[PDB]
Amino acid sequence: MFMINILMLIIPILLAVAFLTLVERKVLGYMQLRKGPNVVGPYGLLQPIADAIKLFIKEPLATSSASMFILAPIMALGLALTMWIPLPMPYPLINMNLGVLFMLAMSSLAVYSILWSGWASNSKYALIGALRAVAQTISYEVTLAIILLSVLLMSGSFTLSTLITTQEQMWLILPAWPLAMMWFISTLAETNRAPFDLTEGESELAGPFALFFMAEYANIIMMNIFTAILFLGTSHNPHMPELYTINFTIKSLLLTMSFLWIRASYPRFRYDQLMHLLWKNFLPLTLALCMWHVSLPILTSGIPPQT
Amino acid sequence: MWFEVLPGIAVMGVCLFIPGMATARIHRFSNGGKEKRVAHYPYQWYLMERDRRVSGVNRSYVSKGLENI
Amino acid sequence: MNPIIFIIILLTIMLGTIIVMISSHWLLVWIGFEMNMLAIIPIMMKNHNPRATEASTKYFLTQSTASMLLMMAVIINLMFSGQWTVMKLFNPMASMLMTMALAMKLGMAPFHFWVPEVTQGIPLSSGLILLTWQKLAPMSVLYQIFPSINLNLILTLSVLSILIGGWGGLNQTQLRKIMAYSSIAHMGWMTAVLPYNPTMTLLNLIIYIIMTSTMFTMFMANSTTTTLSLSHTWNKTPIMTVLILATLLSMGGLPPLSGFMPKWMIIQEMTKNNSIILPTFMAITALLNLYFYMRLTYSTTLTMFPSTNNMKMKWQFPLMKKMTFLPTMVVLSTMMLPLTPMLSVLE
Amino acid sequence: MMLYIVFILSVIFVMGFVGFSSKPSPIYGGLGLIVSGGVGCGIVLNFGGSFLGLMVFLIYLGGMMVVFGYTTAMATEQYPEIWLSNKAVLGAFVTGLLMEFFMVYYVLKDKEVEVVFEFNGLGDWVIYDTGDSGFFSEEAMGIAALYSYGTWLVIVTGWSLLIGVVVIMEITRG
Amino acid sequence: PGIVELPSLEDLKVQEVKVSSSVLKAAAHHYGAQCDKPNKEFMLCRWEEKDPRRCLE
Amino acid sequence: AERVAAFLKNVWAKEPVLVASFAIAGLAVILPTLSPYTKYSLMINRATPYNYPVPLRDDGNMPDVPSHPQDPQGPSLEWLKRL
Amino acid sequence: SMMKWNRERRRLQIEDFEARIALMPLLQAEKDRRVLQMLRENLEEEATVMKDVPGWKVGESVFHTTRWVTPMMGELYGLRASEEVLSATYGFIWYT
Amino acid sequence: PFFDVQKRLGVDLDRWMTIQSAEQPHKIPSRCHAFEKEWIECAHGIGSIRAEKECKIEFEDFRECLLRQKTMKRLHAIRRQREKLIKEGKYTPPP
Amino acid sequence: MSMVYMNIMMAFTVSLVGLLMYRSHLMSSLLCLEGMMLSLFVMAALTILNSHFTLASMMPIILLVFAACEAALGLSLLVMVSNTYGTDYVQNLNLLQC
Amino acid sequence: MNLMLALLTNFTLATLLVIIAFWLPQLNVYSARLPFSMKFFLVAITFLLFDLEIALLLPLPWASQTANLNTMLTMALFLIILLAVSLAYEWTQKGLEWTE
Ligand SMILES: CCCCCCCCCCCCO[C@@H]1O[C@H](CO)[C@@H](O[C@H]2O[C@H](CO)[C@@H](O)[C@H](O)[C@H]2O)[C@H](O)[C@H]1O
Ligand SMILES: CCCCCCCCCCCCO[C@@H]1O[C@H](CO)[C@@H](O[C@H]2O[C@H](CO)[C@@H](O)[C@H](O)[C@H]2O)[C@H](O)[C@H]1O
Ligand SMILES: CCCCCCCCCCCCO[C@@H]1O[C@H](CO)[C@@H](O[C@H]2O[C@H](CO)[C@@H](O)[C@H](O)[C@H]2O)[C@H](O)[C@H]1O
Ligand SMILES: CCCCCCCCCCCCO[C@@H]1O[C@H](CO)[C@@H](O[C@H]2O[C@H](CO)[C@@H](O)[C@H](O)[C@H]2O)[C@H](O)[C@H]1O
Ligand SMILES: N=C(N)NC(=N)NCCc1ccc(I)c(Cl)c1
Repeated sequence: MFMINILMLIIPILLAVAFLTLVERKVLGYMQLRKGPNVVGPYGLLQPIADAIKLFIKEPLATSSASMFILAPIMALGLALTMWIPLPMPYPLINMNLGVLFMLAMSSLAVYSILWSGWASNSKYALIGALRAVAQTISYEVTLAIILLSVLLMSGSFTLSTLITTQEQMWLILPAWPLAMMWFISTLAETNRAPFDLTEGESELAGPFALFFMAEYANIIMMNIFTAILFLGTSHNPHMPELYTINFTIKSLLLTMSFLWIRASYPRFRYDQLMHLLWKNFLPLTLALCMWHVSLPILTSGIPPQT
Repeated sequence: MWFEVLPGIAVMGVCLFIPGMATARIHRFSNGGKEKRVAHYPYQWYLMERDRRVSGVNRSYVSKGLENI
Repeated sequence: MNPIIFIIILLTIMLGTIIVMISSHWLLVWIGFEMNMLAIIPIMMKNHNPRATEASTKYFLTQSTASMLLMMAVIINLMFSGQWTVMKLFNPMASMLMTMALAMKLGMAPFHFWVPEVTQGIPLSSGLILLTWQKLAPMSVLYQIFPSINLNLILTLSVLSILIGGWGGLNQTQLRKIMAYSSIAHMGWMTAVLPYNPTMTLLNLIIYIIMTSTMFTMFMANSTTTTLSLSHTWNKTPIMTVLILATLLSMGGLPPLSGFMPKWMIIQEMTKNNSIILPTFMAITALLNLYFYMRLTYSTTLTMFPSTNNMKMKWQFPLMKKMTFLPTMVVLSTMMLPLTPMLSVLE
Repeated sequence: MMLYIVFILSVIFVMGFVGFSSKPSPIYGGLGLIVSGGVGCGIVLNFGGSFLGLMVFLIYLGGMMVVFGYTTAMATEQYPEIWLSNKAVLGAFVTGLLMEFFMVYYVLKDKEVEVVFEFNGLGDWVIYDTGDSGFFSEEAMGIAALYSYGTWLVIVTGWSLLIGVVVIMEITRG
Repeated sequence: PGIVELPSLEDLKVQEVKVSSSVLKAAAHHYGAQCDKPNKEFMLCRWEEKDPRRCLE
Repeated sequence: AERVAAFLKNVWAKEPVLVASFAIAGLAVILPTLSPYTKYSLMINRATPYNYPVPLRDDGNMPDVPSHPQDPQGPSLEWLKRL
Repeated sequence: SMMKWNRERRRLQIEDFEARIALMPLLQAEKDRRVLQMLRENLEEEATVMKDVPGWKVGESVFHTTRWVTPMMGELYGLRASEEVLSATYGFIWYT
Repeated sequence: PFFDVQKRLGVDLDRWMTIQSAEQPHKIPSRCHAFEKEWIECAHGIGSIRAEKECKIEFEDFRECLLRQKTMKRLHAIRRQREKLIKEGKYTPPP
Repeated sequence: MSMVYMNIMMAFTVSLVGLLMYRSHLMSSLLCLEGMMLSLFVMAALTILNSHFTLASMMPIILLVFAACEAALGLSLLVMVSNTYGTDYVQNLNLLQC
Repeated sequence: MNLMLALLTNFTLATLLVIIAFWLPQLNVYSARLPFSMKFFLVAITFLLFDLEIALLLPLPWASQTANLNTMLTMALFLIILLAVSLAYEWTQKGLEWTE
């Protein structure tokens, strides 16, 4: 029974990633006064399938270390799917008492796939590009962890389903919209999304490729699902759980679509400029707001329950 | 037109609806039609293990009421 | 270094030591060593050269290894007693590991190899801290765990240090290496008496620190790091040569000078315990140190070495180094023997 | 059997240690330490150390070991030497691997063993606590107490981290 | 060292409350009000004797 | 004072992010001491019964100790209900 | 709004915790008998199994004190089936 | 401590975590709390030289609770004997 | 002792022997130093958790924090060595022989 | 068991996808220092030191449940302020600059 449940999560995640590539292309297209894919299947609905087949029968074009060349994509894709197993939608696949910490711990491991693939590139210049990407990723891990802790001081625990209870009456975006703003931007920078897509930017100044792409786009969906739960909590009715799933899916779709919207709207940061955005802007505010959110429940007598 | 973007969004939305809807219905099927019991702390695990013994069939989700008194 | 940062780093070195000395919990003792080691590395590196980087790295590896062994002893002690109180350990394997860890930190033979190399590679002021202040924290732990220390292990460490320290100094012309090997020998006296009377350990430690500080301060006043450089002192600061002579004879343990006192009292305590062969062997072996102290006095004060013409330019300028506490330290280093009974304050 | 899960994890723990302790290329040594870190978390998890187990992942693996690999790629090795191609590494790896297997064989055969010291071999489950029905995590209560009982621990720890920043900036300025 | 004294299997027998935890949770608040006295007498015994064998009655 | 206001306008123009950070951090340090509600945080935390309330052996000289949970003696949470 | 809801959540936690406190004497009474029954059952089998071991005294304490000592896991489930032991040892840690 | 500043000032810097029978959050007791308490109370104020000999019974009991070596050894004996008899078919275990 | 302590104690010994038997890379010896910490963290956590020493639950975290800070210092020394010679080889750190 | 199954499924699937991704029918018959930059090293180290302070703050949601709130709030703010001081020191010592 449990193995069926795992597959009813793994398979839809990969299908959702496939069709996000179509949605991204069509949303970007219409914001650019054009259409995007509309020939390969009606309204382009077969475009992800054609792309997927094409990439997997392409020539799989020497690695500096075979073990790490293969480890990096397995790590990326395996970790990406793992981040989904504690998500309450409304019931998690695995109900963890410390689910928020688990997601923080697993996400911190994702930078190894960047590091390992840079080592296996066998090229001095690709290793340097990987190290620049790693420095960006760990920099924005700092604010994400501190922002998350600030929010949990209103929730009371590290259990993800408690965020639902915390937002029974009101979305956490209202008491914490300054944190929501930096959290949202931090996720963009964390996933190397525009205007923080410096790996693809700086770089230009088959199956293995597809696998890394699936991992990244799964992370994009997951981060926006996490954002919906963290700040736009949906109400759970235990006798009609599908009502929660519909409302929570719509919010996650809209948050994901706003990632595309933002890509279509702005130029790119310089590397040093996105480092200053973190170390000189977000981190000072995040630290001050962390002190504020430690004090606020105490001074209002609004400390949440431990359980 | 922009509403030709919807079919791809609909497929994506149905793909993301399946995990949550499947988990909830699998939980009811496996737990006698009720929510799966949450036991994050030793006290809740102790009650669940006592429920298993009291059930008479080794299922913590099979409940005995005043009929057993 | 920024002067304010240098002060804060010096205070952190002191704070780490103080934490070790006031702690009743083994974790806080370990933290004190960690904090102390973190703050001392920047003053080993401050002159930025390959020799100072090698010394800082050799020092880091030794102290980090010793701190890991210390934490092992603490955790083994917790497993077999269920408590963290700083006192006798409750497991002989834990006692050996902590004794070995503290011997490594003090640079006792045969864990001594780093002391001459690290001292040579760092500035005089940093060597002054390394060979004096840094002995305080490990010795204060040994002061509290000595009931559970293996007697054979500690006395073997002491005897080896007195031999290695004495022999190692015979081959040295670098003043920092002479002080390093001198330090190793003096540590052996401190630990040899610890099983019998820890008070005498404190007496030896305090007096050693005073004479060691005096010598380093006098080397710093003249910027002398080699024997031959020190041999030019007579033709610049004749008073300094006399002070160096008196202090070296004191570190040699010659009566009627202060440095006789710790050797005198250690021999007494060991004989009260029917230890006769060991104190006699130690006293005779300490003649090795006297030999290479006397060698320095010959080239510094009791003979006049050749000079250089440019030295005349130095005659026209005064000493501007701080020489802080030097007049007090030199008088304590040489003239304290008549006050020996004052050691009871350390009881 | 799953009743020996902690022991099985501990066996894997040792093999990972023999991995990097024989010191292949630091790229592979770093990999061996990461696998041992994950397995070490699993051992801690099975003793009720949920928060402690996840700190190894978050801090030891996601923080310290990431910085180790970052530094290795930048200042030590950029291309790993083929694993076990060196004779001493292969000999040290084989020597440690055989010692572990001989330990594991005997403890499982006799349900005890004396490797210098006496170790029981019935399974670590036997020493576990038999009564637990509190409404909280004891590990969480103990860790949370850092802010009520451990004022002095917070002060010295926080101070040391600030000095860590100051010291490292001094070291590297050169 | 001596022998751990244990009560016989018969001295432990009693009629069980074989209802599930949701039944107990539902009745808990009235149960605490109604059965307070024998319950508190038992808990005093346990915390004073520190021995389950001494509070079987 | 006027020099204080001129300094604040300058930083507000050039570094509004840092000005906001310091203002928020200052409020976090100060407001708990000025808030009339901070005292209830102490009381609510203490009123949460994590472990069992072990009863006292009645020696006949405890008029302030309730005999039954529903007796009047003992702490009341009526202040918490109205909160 | 967050202050009001969290205050209500604290009142709801207290009510939940007081339900546990009401039931704790009953659960404690059951836990005592279950533990003693298991120990007594382990004692019957020891008398049979260690009947002809020279010097063995059945049910002898390993502690000098006569104070009651809480048994560890191997003392209660020492001779029981592996499935029950696994649930008693790792069931809570492994639960979802 | 080498310098007992804590006692001189009355400040508790680290004594609170030195033993497991000290005060704990929510009165959560350690498994060997009663054994540690007995040993500490036996040895209090007489000095470690005397306590090593006179509180040996309390300390041996406490060490048994800590590491459970004798208990595990006894269980090893009973299990080993039971396997022998079952291997010889002389014993059938009850349900 | 319990069976797990055998392997955890063995792991520390393996890493200690690894640390004391240097090869060439200074980084390799730093990894053994952090392996020693890891085995210490696990052994301390197991003892503290099993004994239900509640307040000691924070100790492994403190050990982890301080040991990570020590490792950061060690890594800084390694890069300074690497900047001087172009490698982290310990055979280059032999100037203080004389 | 469930979490172990989930992890094994996720990574086992990832391995399989990599497998077929590398082997499909083709139909054909015929250790120096990497141009070391000190600034990127200091970013990693700074991340590490801030990550260790975050480790110390993670317990805060549980710590707020204490009755010793006076001590707990003072220590929580003290830790965060010291984190801010660390950032302020790095900032004013040009540790956050990418020029030169
Ligand atoms: C997602 C599931 C998809 C299932 C689809 C199953 C279809 C299986 C049949 C695949 C046929 C692929 O067809 C073949 O692919 C390889 C990909 O390198 C191409 O390339 C191959 O041939 C050329 C020469 O022609 C070689 O130089 C090259 O090294 C080799 O890779 C071929 O030019 C193409 O003819
Ligand atoms: C080098 C740094 C220089 C700065 C030195 C600063 C030292 C600060 C010392 C802090 C500890 C002060 O002293 C200690 O404080 C805390 C409250 O604050 C008290 O602790 C109190 O709260 C906890 C919770 O139960 C328990 O420790 C105890 O129950 C209670 O006494 C201690 O009883 C008191 O002894
Ligand atoms: C330098 C090596 C560095 C790696 C260290 C590796 C970890 C070492 C683990 C040590 C833990 C075992 O420590 C050892 O355990 C046994 C178990 O009873 C103790 O007991 C043993 O000696 C005493 C002697 O009176 C008695 O208990 C008994 O004869 C015997 O069992 C030892 O007194 C203790 O020294
Ligand atoms: C660089 C070092 C920086 C260190 C920064 C430390 C800043 C600390 C600022 C606030 C510290 C005290 O903050 C707050 O003050 C008020 C003063 O009435 C205390 O008092 C309040 O709560 C207590 C409960 O304990 C009530 O009994 C009291 O009636 C109530 O007024 C709070 O308990 C405390 O939470
Ligand atoms: N970036 C875009 N949105 N367009 C785009 N060309 N994406 C990449 C195409 C792609 C990659 C993997 C898979 I599986 C699929 Cl189905 C499609």
